[PDB]
Amino acid sequence: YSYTEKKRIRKDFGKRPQVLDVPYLLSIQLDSFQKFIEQDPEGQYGLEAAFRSVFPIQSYSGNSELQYVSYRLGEPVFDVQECQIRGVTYSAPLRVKLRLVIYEREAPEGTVKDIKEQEVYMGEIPLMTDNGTFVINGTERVIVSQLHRSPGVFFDSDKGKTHSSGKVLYNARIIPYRGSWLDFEFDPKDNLFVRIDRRRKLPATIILRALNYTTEQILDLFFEKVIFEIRDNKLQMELVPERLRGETASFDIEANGKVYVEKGRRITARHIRQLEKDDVKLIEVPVEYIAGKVVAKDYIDESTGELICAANMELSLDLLAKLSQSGHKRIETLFTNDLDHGPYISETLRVDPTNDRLSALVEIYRMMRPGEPPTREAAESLFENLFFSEDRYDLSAVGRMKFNRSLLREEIEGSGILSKDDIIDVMKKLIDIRNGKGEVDDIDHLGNRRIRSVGEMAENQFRVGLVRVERAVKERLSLGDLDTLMPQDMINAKPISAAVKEFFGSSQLSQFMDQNNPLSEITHKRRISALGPGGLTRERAGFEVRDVHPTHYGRVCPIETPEGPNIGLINSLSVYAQTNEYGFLETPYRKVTDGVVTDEIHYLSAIEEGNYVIAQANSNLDEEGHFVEDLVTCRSKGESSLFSRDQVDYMDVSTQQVVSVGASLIPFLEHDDANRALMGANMQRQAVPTLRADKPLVGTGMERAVAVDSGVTAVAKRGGVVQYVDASRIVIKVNEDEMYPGEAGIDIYNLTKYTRSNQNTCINQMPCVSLGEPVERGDVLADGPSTDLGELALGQNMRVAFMPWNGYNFEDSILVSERVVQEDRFTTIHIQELACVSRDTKLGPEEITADIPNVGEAALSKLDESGIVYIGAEVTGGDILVGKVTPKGETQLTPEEKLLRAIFGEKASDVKDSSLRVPNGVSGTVIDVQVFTRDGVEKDKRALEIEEMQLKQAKKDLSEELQILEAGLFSRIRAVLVAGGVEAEKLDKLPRDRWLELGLTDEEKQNQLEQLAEQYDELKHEFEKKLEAKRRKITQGDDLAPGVLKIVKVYLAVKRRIQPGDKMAGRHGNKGVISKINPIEDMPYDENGTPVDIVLNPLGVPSRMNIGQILETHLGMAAKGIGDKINAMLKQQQEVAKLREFIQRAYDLGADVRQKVDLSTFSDEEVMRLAENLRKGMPIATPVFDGAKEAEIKELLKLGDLPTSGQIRLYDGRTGEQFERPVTVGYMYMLKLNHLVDDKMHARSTGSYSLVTQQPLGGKAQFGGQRFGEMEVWALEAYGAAYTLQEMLTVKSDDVNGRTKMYKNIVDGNHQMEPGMPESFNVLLKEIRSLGINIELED
Amino acid sequence: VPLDGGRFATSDLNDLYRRVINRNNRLKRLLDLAAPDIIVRNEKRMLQEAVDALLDNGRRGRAITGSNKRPLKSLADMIKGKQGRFRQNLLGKRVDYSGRSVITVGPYLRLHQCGLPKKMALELFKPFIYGKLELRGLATTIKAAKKMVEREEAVVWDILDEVIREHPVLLNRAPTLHRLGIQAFEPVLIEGKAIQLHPLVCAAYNADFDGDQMAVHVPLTLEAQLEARALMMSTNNILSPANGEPIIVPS
Amino acid sequence: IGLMKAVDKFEYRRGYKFSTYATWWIRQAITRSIADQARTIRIPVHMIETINKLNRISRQMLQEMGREPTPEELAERMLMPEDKIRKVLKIAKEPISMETPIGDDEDSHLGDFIEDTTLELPLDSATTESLRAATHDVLAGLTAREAKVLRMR
Amino acid sequence: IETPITANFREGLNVLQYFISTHGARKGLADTALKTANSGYLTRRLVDVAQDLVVTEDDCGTHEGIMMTPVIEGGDVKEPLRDRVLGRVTAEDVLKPGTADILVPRNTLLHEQWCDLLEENSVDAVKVRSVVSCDTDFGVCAHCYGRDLARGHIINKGEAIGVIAAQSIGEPGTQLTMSSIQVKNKGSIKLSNVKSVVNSSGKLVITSRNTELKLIDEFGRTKESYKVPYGAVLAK
Ligand code: 118
Ligand SMILES: [Mg+2]
Ligand SMILES: [Mg+2]
Ligand SMILES: [Zn+2]
Repeated sequence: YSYTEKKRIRKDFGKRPQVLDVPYLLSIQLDSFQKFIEQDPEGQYGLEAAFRSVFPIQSYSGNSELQYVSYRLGEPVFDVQECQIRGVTYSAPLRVKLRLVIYEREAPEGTVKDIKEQEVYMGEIPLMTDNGTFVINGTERVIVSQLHRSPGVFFDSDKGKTHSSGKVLYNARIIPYRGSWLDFEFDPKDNLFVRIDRRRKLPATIILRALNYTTEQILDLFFEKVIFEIRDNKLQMELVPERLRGETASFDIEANGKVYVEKGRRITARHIRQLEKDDVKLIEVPVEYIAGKVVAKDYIDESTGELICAANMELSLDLLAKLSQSGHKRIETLFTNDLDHGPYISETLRVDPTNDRLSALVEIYRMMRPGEPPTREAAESLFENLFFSEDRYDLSAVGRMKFNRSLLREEIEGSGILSKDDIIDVMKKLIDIRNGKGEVDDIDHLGNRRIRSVGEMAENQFRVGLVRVERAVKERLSLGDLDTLMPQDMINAKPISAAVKEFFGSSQLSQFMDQNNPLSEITHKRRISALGPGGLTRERAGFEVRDVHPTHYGRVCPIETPEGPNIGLINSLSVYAQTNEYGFLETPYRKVTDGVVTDEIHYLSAIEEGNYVIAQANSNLDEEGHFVEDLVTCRSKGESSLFSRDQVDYMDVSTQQVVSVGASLIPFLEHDDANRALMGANMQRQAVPTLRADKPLVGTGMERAVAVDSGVTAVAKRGGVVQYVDASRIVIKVNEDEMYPGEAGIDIYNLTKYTRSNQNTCINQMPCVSLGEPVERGDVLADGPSTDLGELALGQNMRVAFMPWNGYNFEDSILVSERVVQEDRFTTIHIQELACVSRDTKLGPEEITADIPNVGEAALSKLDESGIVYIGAEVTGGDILVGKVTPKGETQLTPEEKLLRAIFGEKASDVKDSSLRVPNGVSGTVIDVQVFTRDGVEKDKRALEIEEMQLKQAKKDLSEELQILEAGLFSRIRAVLVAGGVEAEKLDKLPRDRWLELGLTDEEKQNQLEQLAEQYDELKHEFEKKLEAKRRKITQGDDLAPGVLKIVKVYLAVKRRIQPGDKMAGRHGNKGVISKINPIEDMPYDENGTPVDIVLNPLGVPSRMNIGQILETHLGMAAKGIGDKINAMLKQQQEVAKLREFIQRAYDLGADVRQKVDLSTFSDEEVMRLAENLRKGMPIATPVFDGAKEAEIKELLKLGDLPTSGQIRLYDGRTGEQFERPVTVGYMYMLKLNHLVDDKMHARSTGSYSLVTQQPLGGKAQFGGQRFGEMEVWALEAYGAAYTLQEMLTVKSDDVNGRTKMYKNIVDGNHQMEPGMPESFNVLLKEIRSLGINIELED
Repeated sequence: VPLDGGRFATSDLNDLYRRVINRNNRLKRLLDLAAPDIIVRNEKRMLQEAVDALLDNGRRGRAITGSNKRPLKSLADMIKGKQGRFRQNLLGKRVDYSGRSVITVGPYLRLHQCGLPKKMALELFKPFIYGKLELRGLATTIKAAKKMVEREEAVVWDILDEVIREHPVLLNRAPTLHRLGIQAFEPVLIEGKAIQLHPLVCAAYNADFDGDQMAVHVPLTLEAQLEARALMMSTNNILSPANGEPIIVPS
Repeated sequence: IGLMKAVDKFEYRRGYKFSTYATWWIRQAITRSIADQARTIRIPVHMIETINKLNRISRQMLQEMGREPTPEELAERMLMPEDKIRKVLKIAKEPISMETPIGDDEDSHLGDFIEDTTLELPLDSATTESLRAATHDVLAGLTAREAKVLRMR
Repeated sequence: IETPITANFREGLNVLQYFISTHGARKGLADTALKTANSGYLTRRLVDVAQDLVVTEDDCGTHEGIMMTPVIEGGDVKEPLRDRVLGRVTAEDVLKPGTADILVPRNTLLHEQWCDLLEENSVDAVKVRSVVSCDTDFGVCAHCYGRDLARGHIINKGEAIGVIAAQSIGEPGTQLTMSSIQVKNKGSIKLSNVKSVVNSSGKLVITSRNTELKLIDEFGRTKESYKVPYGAVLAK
């Protein structure tokens, strides 16, 4: 067992072995940016393939060009934490290398005229930190992936719903990454149509004329031909029999043999069987049979040149005779079979007004741009721009693969522009679907939806920046003299920087991070959204896209999703899910070879898995892979059934590959209703971290990975031995094997103390290790918020009883003991920030001072002489934190106030009080102050003091490492001059810096005795560089906005104890509000005197079917009951053998579980450390669909001498009597949610009104009123309460004279009103008169 | 209007009026230079389009957009719709003398009683307390009464107890589906911050204690107090108005 | 309107084409109308040219240094007093629309949170009236003729 | 799906049973949120059509009305006569099933005692008063409306009945989902809207399309009613 895991081992109840480990849970964000910023010698990725798609930019006339050669990214100015303190973006500069080549066309192409090479600066790129976030303007942000529809071709139909006849109508769409849309469709009368960008509709074959096709070739590539001979004036026809399937003869079919089928008899399969087995060649038929068929070719008279029949004309014996009277011995006709070979394109050709290429182009032009007649070049260019130019159209590298695979071609790669074969193949397959071959595809399959991530949505915006730069580089290459021009003078960098920073800062997918928990961030970085640019809209998404689809299995979690109007649109990735190179989700499976499950893993996509038979994870194995039985439950083709043990191709890797990470932390999920597991998974992400952290007694084994992979702890990089521990830093001394041969080998970890998070909670680390103990690579060295020894701890485990108590737990209410509020188990620290900004005015600058006019000198005690509060003060609402005065314009005085000034002689002064104060209700301790002043402004006493002390302990943190480098170096030279003798103790009595002038050895030793003084100054080569750089970064000014002179920021800290009104919940969807804190001696107690912590209602369980909260309560008792035994043996002072035996009996208990703990390989101190860690209960592990069973729970309850039924007898605390029946008592795990009642309470008597309508403002942050909405007026006029309503409308909201007259009536003790006309009615009358309408009030 | 920082903010009707003014001035210039008619016609077309976009923006063509690529709002979009004057400012408003908070259960109350926190009641009842303070001579002027209330002296809590005596209070929970969604109670001052509701009225409200919140309103005049006592008090509302059945059944 | 002036000032005897003379007046008219219209708050022409020159300098200093220059590094090259360089940098901002969506939704706008600042609080109205009454009562103690002079004074 | 879930929550489901049980859960959760909007929009249209109707007068003085009977279709009696006349006002002087059994000044608020009196006799049709036949213009009268269903007495003049009607209809809208005749009990058989003929096999046939067949109780109150298809041969 590992070092940090051998401290407290959690007992495992799971049965199935594990083949694949849980991957790194942040790979989706970290593998996607690394493709965008990396060097790729082959393109297709990121910056390289964005520079290879604009350049080279060639002159407008053809004279000169610009050529890209390479790029590189620089180093950032500040690191992440400096960026967060100062409030600036964390980015790196991009420096590209170009060359400018001028060349002439007088000489043929001569291009060695000149060459000018230079390196240009193109902007800043924000960088991703090592946890997957971006710092932008000082705040951490997350970019969320997007699930959207792939490019390519999609065949669909409306199912008998558009037309009244109940006929289905088919259509086909082509959709590019960038370009215009092209779609074909059918109509009731079976004519193909086409449209472009959902514009007005045109017949299909128009676009076949604009590709230079004639009616001959149009009918050639769509139809089949049958030939007729004239030989003896007798029409003969060469036939293959199968063409006559499903018909009925109107004539006699004669042949060499049998006279097969005649009047009334229709042709069955055995008839064409005769005709094929006898190989019937040309058959004579009546000449009335061919009359009505259409002709393929265009036939003209040879002598006179007059045409007899054109292509696609129906025949009659008139024209057949006319044809045979001219000498034509053959006729081609189009083979039609009215069930499979219908006439569609040939009857389509007969509604076109077009006859050749020019008329078709003119008609397309008339469609796209109505209102002007085109010319022979405008039409051709417009049609050549739509789908056939690489700079206005691009099917992405994935759109081409999807296009090729949806038409059964065999090539994967190709071009991004359309072709003639492509449009012809799309028409062909739409027609085949119309004739009952193949089927439509569905749009919610996870083979028709893909994921794009940060490193692709950033590249797609860098490219539009580059395009806007090229469109202005092209001009300067035309208009002027290219002799004295360098490439720096041609590239403006602001379009690119604007395009990048707008995406990273104001997009819809770039979001303010959720930072309550480790789990809150882990979940926010794995979310998948369907909204955003290029996705759906909330109001216009239907029912079918919000549902669960059979292809979600293993790729998307079916449980965790919001509950408002966003319910189906936002999803979460599963535990083992991955992504393809094209952006399609895939899942791992094990391969089954000859009835033997093998340990080899294959990732499969949603299209590939439908072809195989895949077994389940709940399947037993005969110790070599063989299935133990002969009917296995399996999935195939989207369904589930029983199968033999030889029809099986794959198997699942684990029982938890179907759930997300937030729902794999619920114990006994298999016993919960799904409507409640949804709520439990949602509410786990709102828990607040408490003062002390406490592991769960019943977990699922999934807490260690969520804690470590969130980057909220300090993990050791290299093994070693702890050399220094403090409350604020740790120093590790590395081993010799992991040691790098060139440096000192000392790791330093600096912990984070009392920092505020995005949600005003407290981030704080504290060390786990003690001084002098060994440490291996990957071990946890310090804990973050909500972590205990390296495991996620979101709440505290309470002692609960399920029973009613006097109506205090009536509807989801909770009743709490006073011992819970007096042990500080649910107390939380909140940190809040306030700011005071000093600006310029038209009358002169404001000043931050301590000479505040018209305030008593008691209220100025907590300020220092610079005008700012001290660190360590205790402030409450109303106190002054930063004193400030503003210059004031001269004021008028009322006559009465003038006489008052004349009598009492006092005069006012030129300045006004604008100080910063504590908001009401808040009471806190000041813990931090920061001052930012402008370059060119006098720094003040307090700013200089902050300067001094941060300089001081900024210097002190650097002199610590030179002692490892300098002093040891002396011990190196101590043994190289003494060579030739031993002068050790004589050498130990003189000072050390004098160790250069000792008894000198031979000249070899002497020249290296000067080499030592070379290295002894190499040390001062390296030191002062670093120190001066740090001092310069400390004492330098900053970049405050235009107009502001300085800024002061104060940080308060507040403690919040639990109280009636606070919301509380568990992991099973059970939630409720605290209703009462009641004394310790009113609580129900058991026969041993021990009272209970929390009392819950039993009426909540049956009608919600979250049974997992009962079983947990029974298991948490069995765990606690074991600790109480170990605890006793440590008070009773038993020897180590008794503890060894009892703990080994406790770890060996259960059915054939996969875990094996043998303590006989432990030392005695290790057993005692484990026992001291277990003396408050033994922790248990219960995976989601692999957990513990009631037999094992009861066996463990017996091991701790507890009742097997799980129910005990309780007494009433107020009367001492017994309750009639036994009660369920156990240990549950509860969580305090960030819905505190201090935030939510609000009230307003009067306040500020808005500008136009002059009604109260809204919100608690604005001290606003409450909306008396539209459907509350209905209730009030259903009661008949007319005066209540008239006062809600006039004098409380909106009447300007009445609302100030009412106040002075209320102060004088007269409850009466005088209502007038509201203000918004007058606003309405003005805005109607401004439309030209005369509206007025008649009297 | 200026914001904090020197930046300004403006309406869209300014953007739409400037275009009209300086396309009308140009036409008054061209009619004096005696230009060709092909140019005066183009001016008259542009003037027509500008006035149309000032009155109703997206009606006769493409919608004119602003420098952030959003269509400008017009004189007709300020009257009509879910966010026009009619439905947003005239048929429902924001009001003074009101608050809200989380609710919890008190099982010891009578049917005509609710529990109200002390701090909410001190804020909602301020002018009543000022007048009562300066009637007893405990304060000389209204501005000293303000500081007495702000310091929370001991006599303030004794004036508050006789101000709320026989003063009803309207409670309301959204969505208000029928008229039993607003009812009048008599308040009982408590410590703490959550409101306490009688267990028998949670069925007309459709309320429960998994986190719901409620709003509080104060009637000011004599007639509103009479109507809150006679018409809306919870002890007159035992029957349903849809069918004649009782509504207070135990759950 | 500029082409209609180039046509009025042309002289064919000088031998040049019409394009060469007309382009000057066309560009002049368009440039003069961009600087007079197209801003909500109008800036004079000399300030427009000062703004444009400072933009042109900061472009090349940004290309050359790799950073954005502080107003000191712009004052040293533009050769103007630094306070004027600080004064110019505030005049180049266009007012925000009051329909700007603020939140996740698009039903909350910037113009909803803008407060009226020219209203008097009702405590101040009550104080004014009480002081008027108190003064009227104290002015009744002394003589009528000796209070008429204070009322007039 | 073909194979059902053969397990319960006390025993625990499979991965597969849980997966196929999530479909219906999300379907219900999604229908709720997208039904609330339709319900609110319907309530708003009802309030807007009904908002200006108020009880204006005391008595208009008509003799018109509507005929209230129980509903017996679809099986047993689904709605008794008592639940449909309690509170209404009688339009004419109804008489217990003999002749001249007057209970009425012919304006009689049918409170509970009158309903008991009607049920100790057996009468199954009463002519009552209604608002769709009121003679008052710009309002209704108090007698055509009847009882205030939340106070228990005659409605007061000045009451806003339109907003109450709209709110009462709209409030429950969130719970809405969005070969031979046999005879049960013994009684007379009655036919209406009929025209008959004797058959060749000694049975009854009728040449009516729209006839009705009723079952008569001990006292003569109709307990069941069907209609026969045209051309059918009546067995008895
Ligand atoms: C042909 C080519 C350039 C200019 Sb010009 C200009 C002229 C009138 C009004 C505005 C601009 C110019 C500027 C200085 C000295 C001489 C000519 C000009 C300036 C910048 C960019 C492009 C053209 C004019 C005609
Ligand atoms: Mg929301
Ligand atoms: Mg609730
Ligand atoms: Zn009537």
